[PDB]
Amino acid sequence: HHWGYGKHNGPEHWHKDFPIAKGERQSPVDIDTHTAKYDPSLKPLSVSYDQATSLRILNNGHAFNVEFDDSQDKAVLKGGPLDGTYRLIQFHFHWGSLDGQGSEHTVDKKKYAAELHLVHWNTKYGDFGKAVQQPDGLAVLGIFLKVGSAKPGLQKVVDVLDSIKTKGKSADFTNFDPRGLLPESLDYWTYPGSLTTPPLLECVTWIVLKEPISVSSEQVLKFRKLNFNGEGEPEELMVDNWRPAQPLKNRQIKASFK
Ligand SMILES: [Zn+2]
Repeated sequence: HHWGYGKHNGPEHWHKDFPIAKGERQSPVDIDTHTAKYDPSLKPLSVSYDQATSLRILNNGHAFNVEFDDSQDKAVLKGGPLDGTYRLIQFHFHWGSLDGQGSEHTVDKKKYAAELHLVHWNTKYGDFGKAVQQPDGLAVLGIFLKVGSAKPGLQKVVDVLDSIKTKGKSADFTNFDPRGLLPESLDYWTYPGSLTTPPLLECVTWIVLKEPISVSSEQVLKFRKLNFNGEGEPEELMVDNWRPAQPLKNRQIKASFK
């Protein structure tokens, strides 16, 4: 027994093992575009992924992560509302069983087909494990996916999914360029929050891009063929691995654009 997205162990049950689930800065949240405050003091985002070194792709039972070498400042995120350098460690997605759901954050209550999270940790803390224990330890870049035209830069990920169908399976995944997953504009919303999966630590500075990227129905369909279960166990399709919106509470969402 453990946490998951089922009916008996889903998000509504998490608070029993992880009390922080009912915390003051939980994520995701609904972004109300008319309540969001334009902050002219926000600097443009600085994404430097030219030297990125991807290593592996893993199905961890609740999603699939594409891991990167974070032993040096290769792929970093700076600027925006951040102070210091944040290193890319991995990226993963959240998706639904239908195109009408899948994203964790919503915009004016609108749900997207999926949501991409590029996770980075503040280098002043030494390692990822120490970073999560700090209020400014992580910076997560969130990108919405809508169904439409295919995204060429996403196909390499899609094609390797059959090799990591079940929990615990991993595959060599080198030379992948995450720049192919970025939208044209880097306009964003930002607010203080947390990880959206246990341990739900409140150590994240969220940076959600306004512009979604388009992926084809065939691409997102291949995500839905993954399994929550491990090999040799009853097959449970990996779908609807998203946490619903949490109360905003004493927080303000800021926008880098008007
Ligand atoms: Zn995530």
